[PDB]
Parts: sequence; C-alpha cells; structure tokens
Amino acid sequence: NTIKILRTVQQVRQWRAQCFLRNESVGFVPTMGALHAGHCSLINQSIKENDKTVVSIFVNPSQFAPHEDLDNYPRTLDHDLQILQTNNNNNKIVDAVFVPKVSEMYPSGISLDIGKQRGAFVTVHGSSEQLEGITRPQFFRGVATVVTKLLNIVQPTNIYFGQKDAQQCVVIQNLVKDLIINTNVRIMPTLRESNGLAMSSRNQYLSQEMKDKSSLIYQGLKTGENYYLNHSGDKVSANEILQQIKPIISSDPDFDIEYIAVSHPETLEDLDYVVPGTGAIVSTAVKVPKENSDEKARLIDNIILH
Amino acid sequence: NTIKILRTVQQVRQWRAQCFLRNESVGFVPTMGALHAGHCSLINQSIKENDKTVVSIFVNPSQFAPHEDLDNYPRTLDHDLQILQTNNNNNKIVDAVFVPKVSEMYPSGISLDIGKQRGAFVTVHGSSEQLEGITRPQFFRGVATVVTKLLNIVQPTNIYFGQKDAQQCVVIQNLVKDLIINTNVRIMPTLRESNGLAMSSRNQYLSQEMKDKSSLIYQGLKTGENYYLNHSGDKVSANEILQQIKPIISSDPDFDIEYIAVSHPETLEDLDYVVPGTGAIVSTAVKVPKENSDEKARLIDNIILH
Repeated sequence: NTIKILRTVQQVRQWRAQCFLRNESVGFVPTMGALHAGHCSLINQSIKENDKTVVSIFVNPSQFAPHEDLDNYPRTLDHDLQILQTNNNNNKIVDAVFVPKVSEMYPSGISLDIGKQRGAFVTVHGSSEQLEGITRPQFFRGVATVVTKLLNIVQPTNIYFGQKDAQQCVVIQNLVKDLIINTNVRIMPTLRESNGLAMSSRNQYLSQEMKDKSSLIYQGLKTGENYYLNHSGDKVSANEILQQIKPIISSDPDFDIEYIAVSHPETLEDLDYVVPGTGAIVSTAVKVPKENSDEKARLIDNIILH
Repeated sequence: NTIKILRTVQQVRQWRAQCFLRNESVGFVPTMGALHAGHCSLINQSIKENDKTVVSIFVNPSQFAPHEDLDNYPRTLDHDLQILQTNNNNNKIVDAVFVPKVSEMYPSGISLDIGKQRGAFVTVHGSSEQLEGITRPQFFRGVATVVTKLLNIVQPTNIYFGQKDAQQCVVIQNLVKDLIINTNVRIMPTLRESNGLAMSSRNQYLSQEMKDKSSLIYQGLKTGENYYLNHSGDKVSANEILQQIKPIISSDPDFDIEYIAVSHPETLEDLDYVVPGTGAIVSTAVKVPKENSDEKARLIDNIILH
C-alpha cells in the first residue's frame, strides 16, 4: 500500500526473500536519485512486467574522478520519494526503495584515488574506453562495479535502463552476458519532451526557449535516421549518414559538437556501413549554453538503427 | 541415482531451476579436474550441508600467463567421473557435474594476452598482488573472474574451497563480501596424507619416500603453531613464530624456501604480532626435488592461527 524504504543489504535480502517465497517476479530500476519523468517511464515498465518493483537511490562514488567534488552532488531524497508517490497515484506500485550508505555498498572502503582502491572491481574491457569513456576513463568501471553489487543484492528478474545512455546500456548488456548473470536487461526507448529533447535532470529548470533551442540535437539525429531508412535492404554508408546530421546540429553557432559516431551495437567499434539486421548506435555529445557566463551544459542523445 | 553431466549454461539453469522449485539448498565445489581425495573431502561436506550438490570441471584459461603452454594441462574427465562415482559408493550423492567449453564460459572470447582481452573481468585489489601473486600477477584476477561467472551460473547456497590455497580463499571471501553475493563461502581444513603432507595432484605418483620427505614442510609449520599456542591471551611476536618454522624446513638441504609469511587473515598484510581473536595465516611455498634432473615441484601449505 505504501513504499518500504530499505536502508541495509539485509533488509533488501529479507524483502527479496519474501518475494522468492511468494514466487513473485522482481523488476529493478537503479538510479542515483534526482528522479524525473524518465525514471518514471522505466518504473512504469517494471510494474507492467513484474509482480514486484524496487528502485535504488545511490550516488556511486566509484564512477567519479578525484578532480570532481562529489560533496556537491544534489541529495534530494524527500523530492524523490514524492516523485515515486505521485507516479504511484497514476497506477501495483513501487513496492520498495533501497537507499544505502556508502559503507554498505563498499564494505572494504572506497576512494576516488584509484591507486588507493581496495576490493573487488569489475571492468568491461572493450566497452569502457571509447566515446563517453574518453573524457571519463574511470567511469564505466565504476558503473559496472556498482551495478554488479546491486544485481547481487536485489537479484531481479529484470533490470531497467534508458536508451539515452547508449554506451552505458552496452556496458551493462556485456556485463550481464560476460558474468553470465541470471537477469534480463531491459533497455527502454528514451522519454522525450514534446519538442523531442531527451529527458534529463536539467529539464524543469530551463526556460521553454532553452529546451526548444536544444531540441535541434534530436532533430539532427532524426534526419540521419530517415536517410538510412530510405535506403532499403542494402547496406548504407555510415559517413553519408553522418553528413545528414552534422549540418543540422551545426545550424546553431552556439553548439559545440564533441563527437557524432556510428557504432556497432555490441562492440562499439566505428562502422563504415550500417547493415540491416545488425544496425548501429548513432550517438552524439553536444555543448550548449546554460543560462549565463560561459558555463555550458553537456547533452548526449542517440538513435538506434536496425 | 546417477550423475547428470551438464555441458551448457542453459542446462545448469534448468537443473538449478528445478532445485529452486523443489526448495532445495545447493552446494557447489568448483574444480579444474584431475580430482583427488582433497576434492572428495569438499564434496562430502557439501553433501552433508545441502540437499543437492554440483561439481564443476573447467580448466580456466584466464588464470594462466602467455608463457605457459595451456595445451598440455591434463584432461582427465573419464578419471574424474570415476572419482565422483567411487566417492558416491561411499555415500545423497553428487547430483550433477558441469563441464563447459571455453566459449560457454567466455562468450566474448578469451586470450592469455591481457592486452587482447575483452569483456567483463573482476579484480580483488589488495588481495591479489602479494604472496602467490608475486610470481603469478595475473592469476587471482583470472580466479576471481571465473568464480564470479560460476557463482552466477550455479547460484549456490554454499560454495566450498580447501584451506591449502589460503590466499585463494581470502580472494574469494573478499570477492563475495565486496560484490555482496548471496552465498556462503565454506573453507574446509586441508586434507592430509597420514604423514601430514597436504593433499595435491602430485600425490599418487610419488614414491612413499618422496611423500615422507615432503612432510617436513607441515612439520615445520606445526612447530610454529605449537609455539603460538603456548603463549596465552597475550600477543605473540610474528617473527618469533617464523624462527620456529624456518630451521625445520631448512633441515633438508634439498628444499628451497620461497617464502614464509605471517599474514592478516583478511588483508594479507604482514603482521608484527599475532593477536588472539584476530589470528593469522602462516603460509609457505617450498621447492622440493621431483624425481630426477633438476626439475623441482613447488609445494604450498599453511596453518591458521586464531
């Protein structure tokens, strides 16, 4: 009837053991808090597909680099609980939310200084170094490590991720494949504002004109997608797809394009051709102006070719 | 009634799902084949403690280094099946044995060349670099990676290891602690020949005088243990314990002592004092003559202080 807040691993074990006893499937949505409509899309899918659903809220230290001041990451638990309650008014419910301390998730300790780290860590080699990993070479080892721990605590039937973090989704798919984990990885299409802007935590605090300006990014990617579709079931030049997107995201002089890539959906290696039956991940990272000064927000988005 | 040979992950999933349906606890003994009485001691404990028991036989490539010719590791499956049947005559039974191909355990491929490796790997930092890891710096990453995969395939209630590989046991205990895995790690005392020699695969093919000569190693360690016991519940100098052992293993001029260590049972850092209530792992690696020429066998053994 109401959401159980689980603070410790043993509390989750007890909660999950009762799900086991009841023969209930268990969906799992991992988050770092600061919930928004995108997270609710995942949660609502978990509720459709599973008898019971649990959400985690944990700001994972090991995906941050030492030069980042992790102490100013926003803690918004009361807000997040409200999101979860308001979404529940709009539907089974979210049954439990897991909000651990760092020491529960890292019983042997954790440092941002990799030279000081101790204990078990997981690296998905070959999925972690390119694209988003270039500016954050430590990031996907942190992600794979904490998702492994969460999967071992919750032991879900299904775990849910949003397509907007495309490389992250590939890292998790290969994590589950390679560690041979008994869970389904469910990748949900990105939830978008009306104008096509991918949902993010920035959205709700930007002016309408700000969000409208940023919707050009998706508009660029959609043009590349429409190009590939018209050419069918013969292979399509990846570079020719890139030439449809870049001039459109370039149409705004204020945007700084960090990359636009056409990548194999399993190995993330650059493609020369997109083949129907295999497809591609077409992803980008773009710097857009924030509100004032020279501070700029880094937005990512992508579209999947099949 | 007879042992099911499971070849694929899906076969194990089906077998384990029937154990789940039957509400049966599941004990698990992982091996690389070439079974001997030591393995049977683990298996017999698993049968005492669990409704169902499964053994794996898998020579794991990722714990070997490129200069090692993995192709001459002995494959003895028919022999191992005989061990498992003969031990079963002496008792529930071993219900299943899992004998996978490399490609099933490494779906993204495997190389001994670490620079060519791809996919998820697990490292237990801080437990992997000292002692046995000095001559084999790649070894315990290989071990932690394959045990993680096996634990995710079998999903056992209990997993069994022998104390003789003391560092290996610490690596697995910290693996399960740090990845927060829902299994008990059961460490069984080392099974020994009558003269005290730790059971190994070499034993059965050495002359009686060969095994009798090698029993000096355990005899050295036992003297250090008896020293620590007499001093009680005050702390005991670790170096003074070492001075009881080394002259005894040195009594044979043919033995080459690689190390003798007094180590913290959780961090494996060198101890200056062994404190009752914490204790220590006292371990050694010794080169002894093999049969002829200059080839020498590397033996390891240890004793646990409490």
